[PDB]
Amino acid sequence: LDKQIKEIKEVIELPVKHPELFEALGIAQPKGVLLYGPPGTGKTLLARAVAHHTDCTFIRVSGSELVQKFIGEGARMVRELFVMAREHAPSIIFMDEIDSIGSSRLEGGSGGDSEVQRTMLELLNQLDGFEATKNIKVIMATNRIDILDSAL
Amino acid sequence: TRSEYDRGVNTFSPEGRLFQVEYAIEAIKLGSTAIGIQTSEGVCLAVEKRITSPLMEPSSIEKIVEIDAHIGCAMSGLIADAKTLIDKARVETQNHWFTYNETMTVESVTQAVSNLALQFGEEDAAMSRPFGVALLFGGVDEKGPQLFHMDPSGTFVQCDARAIGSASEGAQSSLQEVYHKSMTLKEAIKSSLIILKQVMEEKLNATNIELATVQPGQNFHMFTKEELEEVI
Amino acid sequence: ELSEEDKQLQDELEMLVERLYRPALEELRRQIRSSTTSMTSVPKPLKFLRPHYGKLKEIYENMAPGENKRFAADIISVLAMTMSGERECLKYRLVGSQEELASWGHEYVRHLAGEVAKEWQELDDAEKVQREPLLTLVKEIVPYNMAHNAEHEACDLLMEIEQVDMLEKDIDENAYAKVCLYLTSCVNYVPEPENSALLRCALGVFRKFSRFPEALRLALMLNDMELVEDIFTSCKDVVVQKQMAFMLGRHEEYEDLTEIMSNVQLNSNFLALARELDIMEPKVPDDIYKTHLEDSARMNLASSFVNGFVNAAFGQGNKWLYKNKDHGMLSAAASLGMILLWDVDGGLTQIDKYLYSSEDYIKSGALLACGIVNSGVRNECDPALALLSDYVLHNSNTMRLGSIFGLGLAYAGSNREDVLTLLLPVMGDSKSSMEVAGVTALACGMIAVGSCNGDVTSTILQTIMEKSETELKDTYARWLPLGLGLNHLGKGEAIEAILAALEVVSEPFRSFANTLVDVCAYAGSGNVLKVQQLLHICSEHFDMGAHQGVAVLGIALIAMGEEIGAEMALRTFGHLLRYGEPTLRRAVPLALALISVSNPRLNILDTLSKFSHDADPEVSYNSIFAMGMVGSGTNNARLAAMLRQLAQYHAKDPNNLFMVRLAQGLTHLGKGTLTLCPYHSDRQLMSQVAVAGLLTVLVSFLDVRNIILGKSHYVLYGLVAAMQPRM
Amino acid sequence: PIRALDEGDIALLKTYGQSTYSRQIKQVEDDIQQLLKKINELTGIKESDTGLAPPALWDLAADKQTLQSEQPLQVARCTKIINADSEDPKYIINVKQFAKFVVDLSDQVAPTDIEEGMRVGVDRNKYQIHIPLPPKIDPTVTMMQVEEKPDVTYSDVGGCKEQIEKLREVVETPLLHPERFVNLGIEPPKGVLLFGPPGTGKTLCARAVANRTDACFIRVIGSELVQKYVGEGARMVRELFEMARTKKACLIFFDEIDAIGGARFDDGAGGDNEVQRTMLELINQLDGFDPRGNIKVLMATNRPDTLDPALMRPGRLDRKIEFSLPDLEGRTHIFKIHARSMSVERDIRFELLARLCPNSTGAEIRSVCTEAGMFAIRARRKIATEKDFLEAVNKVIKSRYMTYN
Amino acid sequence: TKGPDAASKLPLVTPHTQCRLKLLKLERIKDYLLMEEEFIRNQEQMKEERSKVDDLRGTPMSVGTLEEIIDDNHAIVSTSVGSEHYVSILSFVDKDLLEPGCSVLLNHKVHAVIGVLMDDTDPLVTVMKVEKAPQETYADIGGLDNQIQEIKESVELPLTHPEYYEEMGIKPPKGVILYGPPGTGKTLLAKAVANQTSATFLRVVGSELIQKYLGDGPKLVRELFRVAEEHAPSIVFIDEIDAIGTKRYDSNSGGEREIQRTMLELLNQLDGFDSRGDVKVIMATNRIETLDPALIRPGRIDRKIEFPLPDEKTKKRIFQIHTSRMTLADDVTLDDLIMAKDDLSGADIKAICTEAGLMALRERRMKVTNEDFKKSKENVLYKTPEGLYL
Ligand SMILES: Nc1ncnc2c1ncn2[C@@H]1O[C@H](COP(=O)(O)OP(=O)(O)OP(=O)(O)O)[C@@H](O)[C@H]1O
Ligand SMILES: Nc1ncnc2c1ncn2[C@@H]1O[C@H](COP(=O)(O)OP(=O)(O)OP(=O)(O)O)[C@@H](O)[C@H]1O
Ligand SMILES: Nc1ncnc2c1ncn2[C@@H]1O[C@H](COP(=O)(O)OP(=O)(O)OP(=O)(O)O)[C@@H](O)[C@H]1O
Ligand SMILES: [Mg+2]
Ligand SMILES: [Mg+2]
Ligand SMILES: [Mg+2]
Repeated sequence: LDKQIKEIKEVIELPVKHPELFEALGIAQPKGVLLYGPPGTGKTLLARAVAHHTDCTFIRVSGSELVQKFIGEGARMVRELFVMAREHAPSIIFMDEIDSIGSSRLEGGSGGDSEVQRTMLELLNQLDGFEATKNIKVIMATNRIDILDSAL
Repeated sequence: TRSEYDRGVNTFSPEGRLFQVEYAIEAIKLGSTAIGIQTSEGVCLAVEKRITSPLMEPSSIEKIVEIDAHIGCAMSGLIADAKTLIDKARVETQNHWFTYNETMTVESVTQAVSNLALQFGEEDAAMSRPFGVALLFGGVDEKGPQLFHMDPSGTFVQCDARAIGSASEGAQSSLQEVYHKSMTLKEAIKSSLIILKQVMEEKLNATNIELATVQPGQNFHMFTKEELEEVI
Repeated sequence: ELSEEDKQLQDELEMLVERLYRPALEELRRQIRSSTTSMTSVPKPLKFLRPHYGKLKEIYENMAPGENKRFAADIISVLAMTMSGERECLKYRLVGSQEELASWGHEYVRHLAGEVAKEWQELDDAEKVQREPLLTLVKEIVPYNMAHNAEHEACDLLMEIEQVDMLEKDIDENAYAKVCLYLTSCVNYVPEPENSALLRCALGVFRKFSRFPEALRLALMLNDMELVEDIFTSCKDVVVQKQMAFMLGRHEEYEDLTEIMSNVQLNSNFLALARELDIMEPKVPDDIYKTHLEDSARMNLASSFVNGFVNAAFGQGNKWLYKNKDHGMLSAAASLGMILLWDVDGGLTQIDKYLYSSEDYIKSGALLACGIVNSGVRNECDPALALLSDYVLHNSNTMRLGSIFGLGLAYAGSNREDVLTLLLPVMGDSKSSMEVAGVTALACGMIAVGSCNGDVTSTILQTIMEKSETELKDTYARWLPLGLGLNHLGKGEAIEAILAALEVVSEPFRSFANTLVDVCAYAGSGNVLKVQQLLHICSEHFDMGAHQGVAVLGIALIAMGEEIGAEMALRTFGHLLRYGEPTLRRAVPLALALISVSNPRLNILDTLSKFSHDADPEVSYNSIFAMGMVGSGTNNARLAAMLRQLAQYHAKDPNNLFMVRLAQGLTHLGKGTLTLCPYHSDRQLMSQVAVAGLLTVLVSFLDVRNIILGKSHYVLYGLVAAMQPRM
Repeated sequence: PIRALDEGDIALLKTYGQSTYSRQIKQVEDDIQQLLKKINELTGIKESDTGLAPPALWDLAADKQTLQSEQPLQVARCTKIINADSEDPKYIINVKQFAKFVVDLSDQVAPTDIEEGMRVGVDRNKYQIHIPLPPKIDPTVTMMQVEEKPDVTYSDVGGCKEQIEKLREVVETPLLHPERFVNLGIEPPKGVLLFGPPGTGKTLCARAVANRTDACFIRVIGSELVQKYVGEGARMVRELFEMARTKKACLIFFDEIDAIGGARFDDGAGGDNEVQRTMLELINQLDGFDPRGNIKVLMATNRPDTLDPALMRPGRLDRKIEFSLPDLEGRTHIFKIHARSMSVERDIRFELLARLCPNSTGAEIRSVCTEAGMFAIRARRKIATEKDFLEAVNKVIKSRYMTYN
Repeated sequence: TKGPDAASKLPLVTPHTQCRLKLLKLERIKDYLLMEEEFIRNQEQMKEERSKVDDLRGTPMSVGTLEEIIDDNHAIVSTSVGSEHYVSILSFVDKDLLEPGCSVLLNHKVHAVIGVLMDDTDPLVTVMKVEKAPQETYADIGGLDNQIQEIKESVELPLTHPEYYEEMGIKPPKGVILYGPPGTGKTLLAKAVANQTSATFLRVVGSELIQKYLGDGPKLVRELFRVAEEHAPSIVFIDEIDAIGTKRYDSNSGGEREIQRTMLELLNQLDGFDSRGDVKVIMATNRIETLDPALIRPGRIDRKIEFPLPDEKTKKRIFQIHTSRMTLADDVTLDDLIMAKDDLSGADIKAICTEAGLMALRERRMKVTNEDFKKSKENVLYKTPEGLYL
């Protein structure tokens, strides 16, 4: 996985360590990475190695952690997580199985996963939106992206 | 509510309505307006065309089509259905002439076209939805000039002056105001053109309107370009 | 990493530095092929010979002429510009006979330019011999820059520490858009007279390229009338000469050159553009107001002011003028003359008919009408000059108080010796009254328009030398400093002698004198040291007030060029009025107004509104007049609405209602056809015309309670003198 | 085929291809940002209001206050006067969430003015009654009563004559001419559910009746009936109806009631049963074992298809009124009213515009008039025309018909 | 109705290309800023009865909620325990600011009326308030000219030219949707409005109006709109309204009905019974087909702006914007990407530019090349059967 290591290294390490290169090029800082693959080909060992080798606050959000029963809770949790990241910047936020917490936006009202969908929408806005981020990198992993939502 | 009563022509609603039939009646509205008048001197028809842009010749938006030498037909609604019902009308008129050697009266002709529009889903004929076209047959039978309106639900009636189409409710009032029995065909032409001008968007100008007249005399006359300019 | 071939190259470098000298020079210099590489950064030999940098430097130190010592300097200096090794070694290399830069890269060119610059700053006027080789260098580099379109960098070298002519002279042709606009901006923001240096540099560029309807306006920025005639001289094409004459007036074939310069037909052009989208309509005050949507002489004055400000110069009186009550002074007669602005034809007749009339308030008004009408238009047959020179010579107020401002209106911005000789001897006013002396200084300065006239400066200096201790610090004696400032504009540091002479004046006064002289001096250009001085002189707490007021007006006047500076000054003035004394608060609105006259931006509007309903009526008046000045000549929307809300709030306040209605009249002023904005051309001219009027207006409004709500009102018609068309 | 910058490569990056005046610019940018931070630290805090008064109205030596104060009443509501035991009444009180005390009277001149529910006074440690207070009026309950008449009339609700006639009947006619209903022997209905497609003038009719009504009006804020503290919503409904009965003749205007109460099935809605409960209280108030008085309700709901049949049944909502996507004449009238105030030529064919807007809600008619104005403004003309209106129609109503000639 | 707040933005030096003109301009900013800081430090460092009165004021002032003022000096207040008291009124209050529901201040021991706190806005809304000025003015919005014109008519012109509408009685639009695919500028056209609008801007996220406590969402929404109306002639940007905007259904759970309640309160605010001040709503969404006609209605949302995947000219201008600040190579023609009609977003163009710069940096270079752009497109793009047509 040498090429994958080099690409992930690029996106995450290079900006935080050496923002001046990106500034000189004039290119907007890359802001996020997402991992494809069958179940047993890295996608979290790489996250573990990056955390072990980063000089920045590493965080995990993996799983269904953002899906909690009481409404108006997932959005608050994601927002407070990104508040934590901004407070302890520079930082790398890992999200294993984003398809759980955020996937295809199927219709709601009767039989739609409206709540997990709202969690995803808050995550969308925090990753990018009005008053965007400075040095917070976000890594996501998914065993099959096909259903992962287009906005993300 | 109308989720299981208006999805089929053969399923009555609690009110006693044929909602597919009212929906066809609505589909009549969409069309370009037509105004037929019947006076002592004949029958006049004035219709609005909706030319989207040139390169679409005049002889493809058929609002007026000639029904035998003694009737004209103004269409309002879906073109395919209009063609089918006009074809029914022509074949009926000619068959009646062939069998009885006389000119089919406009009552008979509109009755028979209605008789075709009746058979929505009857299992003895073959359509499944009402013919979404409202027609005006303006002709000259032995009872003097006559004008008969047909709606998609197979109902036909005499009309001393009737407007149809998108400009239906907005022109029935004008016809109500202006029409009087002792009217000459020149008055009919001018009045129909005035009402059309009132209820059109583009400026009436002899290439956005068609006109025809069937008289107790010369046959169905489709006004030509110079005549359009003269009247306008 | 260090791919095998890369490490082989590194080992080649190791052998080269460890190992007679001709091959070393050859291959070491050819290894700069890495830098010459059209597609590469990180020149490998650079940073591969990092550990050897000290060895190479010490070898060069212990090197002597011969086969070596010639081309090794190139490698030494490239490794230097990478790390260490300043212009001593750079120029040793260049003396090594490699100045071409063709065998080196754009990166090395820019680094060399920066290095030359930094040695130039490090050096002083001494050791100027080294400059000459460096000048030949700069001459050798600049063509490379004009080749590879680094025009910004070339202009950087030119502007660097000094002024340069050779390059922008030899800047080719038909590619001068940069050297034009970019250097125009650099000029707009320069801090020193090397501003004027870049000014006539750009002028010379235009002249060399024989297309200078931009040096046209540059002439005014160059405070050199001699340069104005120098530009006027060539004028090889009558077609462009016509446009130049029109521009001069707004700011071979001799029949019409002087006519266009004097603008004998500007009234015709203005009326033609009025016919274009005609708005010609003698009106009623309420319509400018909206009293239906809700006979004091104060209301008479307000109505006259609004009506005049709106219908100015449209050629449309005693009947409605007759309603006078003490303060019912010549305001309305001046209003009629103004509504007749620039209409000398009927102006003569109407003003004569209404001068052969009742007492002072009808003859002084007539003289002011003549002057204000003549403002902006000149002719060989001098109009109103005979009346001004013959009538009203006795020592008294009213008569001369109006007549002198009328003469200033007639011939402001002329520096004409005839009117100078008319007004300077008459300046002697210890015999006459104090306000009369003030208005005489006003007119003298408004005619001087920064001429630096020694005679008028002497008149003002002797007048202020004439000192009555109690008179000085009472009111209505500050227009001697005002005239001095008008006589001296933006001449730079050529004010120290005047300041030293004035330093004899008494301590409590002369703060205004010094501050107003200084501000009427350098201003619009933008000098950070100077605005520092202004802010500090504001910042000394006094437990004087008008001294901080003049300082505030000065911050406004200085921050009138750069829009960046104007916005930062808006911020500063918000701070000032927030953490400020009542005098400072009163002064802040004037500064806001000067920053944005007739350019009603929502930020200034909001700030003034928020400060309007204040406990101090003076603060309130300053804020509402600031509203009027920001909205002047724009008809801007929602200014009238919020202003009517303010009026209804101050329903029963007489002074507040009068001044707010005046602000509404300013809002509808000229129906949009006339704007008070300075900077007529390219928004980049401290326009000698209408700056005098605006500054007089602001100085007077520095104290509104005493003068405006007193015995004088000619401030408004001075603002009108500043007025100019927007078409 | 891929290489990562390392050692001196990365310094050569950002040192080699660079402007000599680049580090200076970066440093000045960084310190401009830091000076922004420093100035925001120096200032950026305001003294706030805090309700401090201006002078000449204050009081010095106010120590009389802070020497006599603290009265912890409003938590006193006598619930059982203990029979008064003849002498020594021995009142009782409920301080609500806190406790239920038995209490005496202190300094009270007339130890009868307690009325057994009169919201008496009480002290902190010993709870002796001190002074009685008037009944409780909830701040929300009193604020819900629309006091500013809206600025609409029964001449701007265009395209609805039958609906306005029915609403006017039920709301106004019994109130202002009671003779006819009693003379003819018909008890006027009390209850009207206004429904229809989203946007037809429902709230507009409500505003118009509010403007024309000489009777109490209660614009029941839908969200001021779903609180925390289970039972609070039912208490709010009870208090609203009590205030109504207090008033002489009342018009309640429950709007957006689809929020307050749809069905009654729970399944997973057991946690959201408090709204169901306040909806049940609303039903029992609207009609139950109690005369309701001169209270007339004009409920509004865009979706009377998920409402509870208990609320819908015509014992509480008597004149269910549909608003229809206005016909051609109604569209003519809507266009005419919305263009009454505009700068439009005196020859626009508003009949034609009505025809061109099929099955268009009055909201979309308003939108078309306003977009016609926008197009006129963009073209920079002081008078719009029928062409501008047609452009607006194409813009709004629709947002190829080659087979519907 | 306090009045507009907006945000404080420093001026923008026109040049972007690295230039000594830019250095000079930015040093101008520096010097005026240092001057402001000086004035502050100098004047505020260089340079009784009410003091003792406020001392008498209870130091740890608590907050209650007034209810049913009585008499002139005896007002009823409450406490954050569900209890309430018949407290006294001191002589320090301005009076006439005390209204039911007013969050009043009280003394710790005496429990009197010792303040009015006419400043209480919920933290969940004050954090959402906007005070920064995001540097995204209408210069980086490549193309989208019609959309910018419509949004300008909706937001700016009834502030900077309130004469056109009053001249002809028309009233400005109150709401605008921006709807479309994933990445078109729907949020840039909000950022630029924030930039150039001298009116308060209010962030909003649909996932932020859903609150845990039952009934709290349709109180947070009321707080939001009351803050908008009171605090300014302002703009409210509900980003990602599809977070609450889904069509109202019968539902069988509690959470869905609560979300629908939040929707209903939003609608009541937008066009309720009473009225709406000068608050202009700007809403954003990826799918407009999944919203309630209630909020898509043309009385609350008077304009709708598609953001279709930008066409060829707009795509060109977008490459222009997002490469302007880059060292381009003369061998680069920014038309290979233009000509191909592959679905390319504005965000996709940005990512292409960034990735291209990265490939160059890996190639040990700091200036883009055509091969680098080709690789960047190929490795950035993420994602009808042949012969079924034609
Ligand atoms: N390329 C690899 N090199 C080394 N170990 C690997 C590699 N691919 C998979 N593994 C092994 O897989 C395990 C790591 O789990 P992995 O990172 O694949 O899980 P994941 O990202 O959580 O995936 P999923 O979502 O499918 O559960 C370890 O046993 C690791 O040794
Ligand atoms: N028939 C109509 N007559 C007059 N104005 C109308 C009509 N229909 C709509 N409007 C206009 O629509 C707005 C009134 O909308 P209203 O608040 O009544 O809608 P609603 O149907 O109650 O909608 P909601 O579903 O949001 O409750 C006003 O602009 C009014 O001018
Ligand atoms: N016209 C444009 N010019 C330049 N960049 C644009 C343009 N349109 C979109 N962008 C890019 O959009 C990115 C921000 O996301 P954008 O506003 O497009 O998202 P969205 O899908 O419209 O909305 P949301 O953020 O609510 O999901 C910025 O990086 C900017 O590069
Ligand atoms: Mg995994
Ligand atoms: Mg409604
Ligand atoms: Mg966006």
